[PDB]
Amino acid sequence: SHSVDLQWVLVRQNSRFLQKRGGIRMSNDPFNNNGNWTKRHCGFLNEKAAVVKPAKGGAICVTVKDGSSNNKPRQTYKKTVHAAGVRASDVSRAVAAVRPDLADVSFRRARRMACIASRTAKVAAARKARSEKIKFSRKSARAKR
Amino acid sequence: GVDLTGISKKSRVIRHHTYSTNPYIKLLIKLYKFLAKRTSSGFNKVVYQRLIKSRSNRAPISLSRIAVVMKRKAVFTAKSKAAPIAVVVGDVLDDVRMARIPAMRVCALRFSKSARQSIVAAGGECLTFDQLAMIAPTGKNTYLLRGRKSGRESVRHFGASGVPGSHSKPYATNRGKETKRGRRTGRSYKRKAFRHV
Amino acid sequence: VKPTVSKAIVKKRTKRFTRHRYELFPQLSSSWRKPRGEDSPVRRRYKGQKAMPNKGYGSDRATKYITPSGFRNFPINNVEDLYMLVMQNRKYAGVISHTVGARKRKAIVRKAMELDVRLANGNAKLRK
Amino acid sequence: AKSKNHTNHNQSSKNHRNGIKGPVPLHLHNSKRGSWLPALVNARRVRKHNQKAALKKRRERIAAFAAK
Amino acid sequence: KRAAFKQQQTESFKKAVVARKAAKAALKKTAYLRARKYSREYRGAEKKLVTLRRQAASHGNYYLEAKPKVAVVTRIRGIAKVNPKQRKILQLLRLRQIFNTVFVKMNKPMENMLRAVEPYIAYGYPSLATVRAMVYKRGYLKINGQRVKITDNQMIKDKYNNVDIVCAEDMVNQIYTCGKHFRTVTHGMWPFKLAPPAGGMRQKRRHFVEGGDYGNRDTLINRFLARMI
Amino acid sequence: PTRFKKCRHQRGSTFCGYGRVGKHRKHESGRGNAGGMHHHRINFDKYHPGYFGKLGMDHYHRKKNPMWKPTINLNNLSRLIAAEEAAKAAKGGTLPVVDLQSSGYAKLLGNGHIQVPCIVKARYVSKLADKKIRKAGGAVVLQA
Amino acid sequence: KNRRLRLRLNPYVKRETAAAKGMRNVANRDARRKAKLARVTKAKKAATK
Amino acid sequence: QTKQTALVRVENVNTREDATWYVGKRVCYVYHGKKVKRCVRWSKAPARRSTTRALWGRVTRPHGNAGMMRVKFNGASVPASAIGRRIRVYLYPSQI
RNA sequence: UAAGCCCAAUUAGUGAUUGCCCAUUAUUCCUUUGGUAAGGGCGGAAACAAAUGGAGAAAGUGUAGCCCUUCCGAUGUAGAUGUGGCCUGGAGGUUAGGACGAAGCUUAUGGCGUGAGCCUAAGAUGGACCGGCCUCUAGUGCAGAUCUUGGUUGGCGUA
RNA sequence: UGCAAGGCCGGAAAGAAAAGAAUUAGAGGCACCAAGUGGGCCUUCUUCGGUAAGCGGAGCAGGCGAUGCGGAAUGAACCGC
RNA sequence: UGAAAUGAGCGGAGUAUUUGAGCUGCGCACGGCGGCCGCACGCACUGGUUUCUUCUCCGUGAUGCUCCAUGUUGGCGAUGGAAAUGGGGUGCCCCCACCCGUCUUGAAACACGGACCAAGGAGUCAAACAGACGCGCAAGGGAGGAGAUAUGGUUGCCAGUACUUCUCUCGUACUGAAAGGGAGAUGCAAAAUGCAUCUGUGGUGUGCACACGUCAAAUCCGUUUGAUUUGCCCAACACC
Ligand SMILES: [K+]
Ligand SMILES: [K+]
Ligand SMILES: [K+]
Ligand SMILES: [K+]
Ligand SMILES: [K+]
Ligand SMILES: [K+]
Ligand SMILES: [K+]
Ligand SMILES: [Mg+2]
Ligand SMILES: [Mg+2]
Ligand SMILES: [Mg+2]
Ligand SMILES: [Mg+2]
Ligand SMILES: [Mg+2]
Ligand SMILES: [Mg+2]
Ligand SMILES: [Mg+2]
Ligand SMILES: [Mg+2]
Ligand SMILES: [Mg+2]
Ligand SMILES: [Mg+2]
Ligand SMILES: [Mg+2]
Ligand SMILES: [Mg+2]
Ligand SMILES: [Mg+2]
Ligand SMILES: [Mg+2]
Ligand code: NA
Ligand code: NA
Ligand code: NA
Ligand code: NA
Repeated sequence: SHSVDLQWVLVRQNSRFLQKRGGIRMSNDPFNNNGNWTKRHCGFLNEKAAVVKPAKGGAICVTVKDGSSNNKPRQTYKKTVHAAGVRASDVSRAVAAVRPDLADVSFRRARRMACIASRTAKVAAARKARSEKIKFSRKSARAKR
Repeated sequence: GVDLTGISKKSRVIRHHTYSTNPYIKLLIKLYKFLAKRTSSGFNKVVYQRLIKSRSNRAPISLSRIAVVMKRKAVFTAKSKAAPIAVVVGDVLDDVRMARIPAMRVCALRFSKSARQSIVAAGGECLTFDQLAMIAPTGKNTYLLRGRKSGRESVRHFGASGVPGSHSKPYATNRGKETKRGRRTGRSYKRKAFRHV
Repeated sequence: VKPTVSKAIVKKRTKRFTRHRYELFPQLSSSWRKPRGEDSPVRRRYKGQKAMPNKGYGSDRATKYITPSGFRNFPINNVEDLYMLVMQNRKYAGVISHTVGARKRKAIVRKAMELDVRLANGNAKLRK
Repeated sequence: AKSKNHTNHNQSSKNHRNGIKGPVPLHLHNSKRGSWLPALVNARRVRKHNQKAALKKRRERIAAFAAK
Repeated sequence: KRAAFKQQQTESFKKAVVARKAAKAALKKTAYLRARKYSREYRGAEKKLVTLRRQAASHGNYYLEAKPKVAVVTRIRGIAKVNPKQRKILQLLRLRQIFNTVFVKMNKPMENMLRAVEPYIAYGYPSLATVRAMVYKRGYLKINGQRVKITDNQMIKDKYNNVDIVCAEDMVNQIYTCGKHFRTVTHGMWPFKLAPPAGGMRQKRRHFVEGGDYGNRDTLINRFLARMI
Repeated sequence: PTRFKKCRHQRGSTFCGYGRVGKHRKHESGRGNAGGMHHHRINFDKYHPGYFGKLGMDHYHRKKNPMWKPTINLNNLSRLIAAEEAAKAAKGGTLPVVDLQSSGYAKLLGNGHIQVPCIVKARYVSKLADKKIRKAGGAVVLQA
Repeated sequence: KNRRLRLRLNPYVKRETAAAKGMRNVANRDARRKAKLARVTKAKKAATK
Repeated sequence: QTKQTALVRVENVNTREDATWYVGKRVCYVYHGKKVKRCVRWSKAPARRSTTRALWGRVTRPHGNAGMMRVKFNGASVPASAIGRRIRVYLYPSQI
């Protein structure tokens, strides 16, 4: 009954997700593929949405809101995980199955997720190699249950 | 330097946005800005211009006035053709001086509850501007209508009341006071009721 | 991460617009105040006086707000702030707020290193 | 404290800033009040007849359109 | 694959491209023919005038030259200290800036306007080379209230929407010969904004006859304007 | 709100929109309506004619309850009738009864066309209203 | 002063330029000058006679 | 004065036709500082290292009828301490 | 044998018709800003992981202005108006930071903005509070009033 | 059947020819609500009173006020802009 | 630095092409002189001639919405108490450049206030009215005072919020000093309260949109953008 146009008119200038820092308007929205505060990228607001997220290992998850269960927040978003080695064009096609106006940014985001996974592995390896040579008087271990 | 004396006198104040805080008015302005720029119809352009206007410039219209003008148009209209949709960018208010009105389709920004009841009971329909943009995207077979402004009590006060030919109401809280000198021929001159222009 | 290349940054003016005769009085700050005096030489725009700001000094919109590194500064206060700069990392660089402690700055720098997000005021030893 | 009496300096420039506005056209404000009374009274009767004839003509036009 | 509306757009765009190319070729051919005719006309007129002068001279008679129909007027003074009548005349002549130039008809109503603002303007009788140089190098049209430099004949054709004005040679012919569309052609143009005369001026404050600049220089305005254009 | 007033825009102007020559002085034209017959006469005469003088009789101890006499017209009589009663009302049959003094009115005036016939109980009435309502199939019953 | 713009505005400029070159040819110039002087002198003499 | 352009008087250049020959030629003002800073071929030619410095420019146009020339220096104006001092006008870029 | 006065040139009876130097002016180029501004695009176009072309694309008064293209204007006392313009103390929301250092304070301490200002850095400063954004509110901005109060000061190691 | 007036129904319309035979950086009207002004001073010409005055009083129009910039060494207002 | 090279300039072809100058034909203009003579060679035949003078002819949409990203040759920089490039500091040259705030026609003024710094320091609040703009409702709008009960409860939150009104007020009618009166249209008629009917702008001129057309221009052929006739004319405005 209350459309995305009306909701955007309501929430465009005030929103917990709008981060106007300095003079830049970014977005804390978890379902934003961009960080840009635009109606197309406000995924928490649109009836249908899709966002590219990382997963354990090199896997890439696509979180999709189809608009079928928008009134039930526990069922609004469904995650589908593509295993490591997935083509960013395949991820963009999975996104465009819902939002054809998000395919380019979804391809770019999938490529960025793969790059981040590889760079994180490399940085962690280098950090471990450096830390192997230090005394480290204090180590904290969380108890198991 | 270029001699441009009196070049700011040519410029006029044109407003391309609304002072209104209504999100639904903003939605209507968005839709009809799109329609006015992407369609060749002048109806969309006029509606878009009137949506921007202020409340005082969107005067209310009455159901009796709508009925009278639509009857004047319905005569001299072929019986095969349907009656136009009466479109007003403003408010429609009921008239208790007209009890019998025909079945008309009316589009407006707001209907009073009595006006909506009267239009529906006469057999008509109360449309919104999104419905009008849906059924008549270019505004074909529409009667664009406007409300009356000349009878407003603010308008009746404009101008000096003490100059010849002026019948404006003075700003006075007491009606008995301010009636003696300048209003009566006996009490040292009376303001002339007529002046040739 | 390398920033996105742009046209050469041209500043119309590098000198700051300072208040008239602020050097003669320790009271007066150097911040600009418009001279409204009737016989003010700066207001009358004499030849040998200091200039007043106006629209003509505005900088090119293509290269406006860009720091010498080529990035635009976005203030950040925690690790979760680094995730809106993930996709536009060649446009924006994070600036850790001044009052963020060293304990939190360690985590912020560690996360930004893996994310390949530029920090304008991280530790200089990392990222060379 | 002797001051200056009167001058017309700058008055024409002020009048021509928002320039001398042209007169109202002769088809507007053509009121006949104050004119010769007998002709006015005769014209009133003529206009009465003209208004009645206009009403009759509109009625005939409506009837013809209904007929066609 | 491509969506149906995109395919429709593609087909219509291909048809538009081929039609635009055909129109460009047709306008080029029309401009060539018109320019050829105008050049032959100018040459024949010059030769006829020469022969008439020779015939008049060989028998002791005189040939009276036709009074010039077009004048070229440039503003050689600034915008300070101008009386209201001169200001109004210059505004109606569209000389609102120094070194602004216009083409006017040299009839009685305009000659009496020029005589009243003589101290501010230098005018004369333009030549074909002067008119062509002003149109080709300093030619700007008023398209949607904007000063648009003349870069091809399609802009001229679209702006004037006249059969007799489709090319820069059409505009030059109308201006030079004071045709039936002189007012249309000149009013559809922005006033020419010229550079100061290289080599300087003689005297801004005296008439050309007096040793200055502000009078009517006859055909010497071409020498004056060559250094300005 | 103070943040919207002109005092905030004039911080640094040193005159606040009153000029160097004329200045903002305390009372430069008198206090209140002083000088309405001299040095404010043009204003008083062109904007408030009739202000000065006397007119009419004096009504000592005017009680406005005795003079109470609101009016209603014939075309407005449907405001005092319920919708369903006006649905069944017709000339020559049973008609709704309107009590004007209970509805807040004393006189029936009779301008325009009466939309629904009825029986109007009124303290006062106009001759045109009485004639029109009798023509339309209604009636007026005097009340007190 | 630009070939592209001048040829766009005047397709006949390539022929006017060729005419100018032919006129500026020295042999053509001298032959034309002597011929023109001969014709004009002959016509003037025939007119007076 | 406008410090962006400098006036240079060359020996035996006393006509505008003479000054037109030098248009486009390279121009050098040689001075010295107080400390030995970096130069061209600081590593290739260590013999070049000196307190000697040079500011380069080009001849743009003649000035007057008496053989003066206007000179524009690279990026920055020539110092006012160079006024009345020696300038080198080289014969390149050659056009002959 | 003017560097004076009256007249006349522009490299001088050689062969044509611009000697040269100085503007906040003209012409043109670049950038800004504002239009009674003028237009385009805005139904993601197809494709396209990493290791090893890129990004963005907002139906929009005003922003880091939705993007692109085009044109024209831009000085100003008194005065008017505008500003997703700056700044201050509290209030309602929201979102953060702090004893791994809060406010305050210091600065050849840089960066950003035409500016009001904002931000970072450092303190060999401090020692517990406090930032951003949306709205609300007011005892909300100082250079000068023979301004008020406090401190200091040259005269002066003088009379 | 004439006049005068208010209409109605036609007709024609270089929509204004040719004779030097206009031009326009020409959106016309129409409100509303307000502020500063209300000591002015300089010229070119015209002008009055005064022996005159960097004196007093007018007309037309420009300019200072309110405004810099280039030039008359210097100068509110002169020249250029 | 070719990330769409639009070129007389690139890339393909071709050896031509037309356009000037010669020199000429016929008729016509034109010029002597009164139908003849002339004609510098105008105009038409886009006349002929080709004697010399020129090159001419084709070609690439954007399936790129926007922005950024592509040479050469040295010098310097191979991770340093370094090479650059910007910013900052201090001196110095050559140019500019009267002291601020005021009042004033006119201030750098021999006009008045001006040793320094810190803190403080000046369009406020209320009432009446008007106009602009926002919002609610509309021939109606709205209270106020006060009661009720969530709350007859709670340190507090809660002096709030929720609810109610046969009233009151401002409108929907106005005039006259009062006594007093008290506004529809049309038709038919002309009654010192005339009748009849009621789906209706009292009339006229000028006037959005919309409806039939009609022209002109441009079109990717779908149209769109201008004008315009007629109808109804909204809001207005002018005469009745
Ligand atoms: K002053
Ligand atoms: K009358
Ligand atoms: K712009
Ligand atoms: K906006
Ligand atoms: K202070
Ligand atoms: K001046
Ligand atoms: K009420
Ligand atoms: Mg009324
Ligand atoms: Mg700190
Ligand atoms: Mg003069
Ligand atoms: Mg004021
Ligand atoms: Mg005053
Ligand atoms: Mg795609
Ligand atoms: Mg934008
Ligand atoms: Mg300004
Ligand atoms: Mg001011
Ligand atoms: Mg306080
Ligand atoms: Mg005064
Ligand atoms: Mg004084
Ligand atoms: Mg003095
Ligand atoms: Mg009333
Ligand atoms: Na700066
Ligand atoms: Na001050
Ligand atoms: Na002392
Ligand atoms: Na320095």
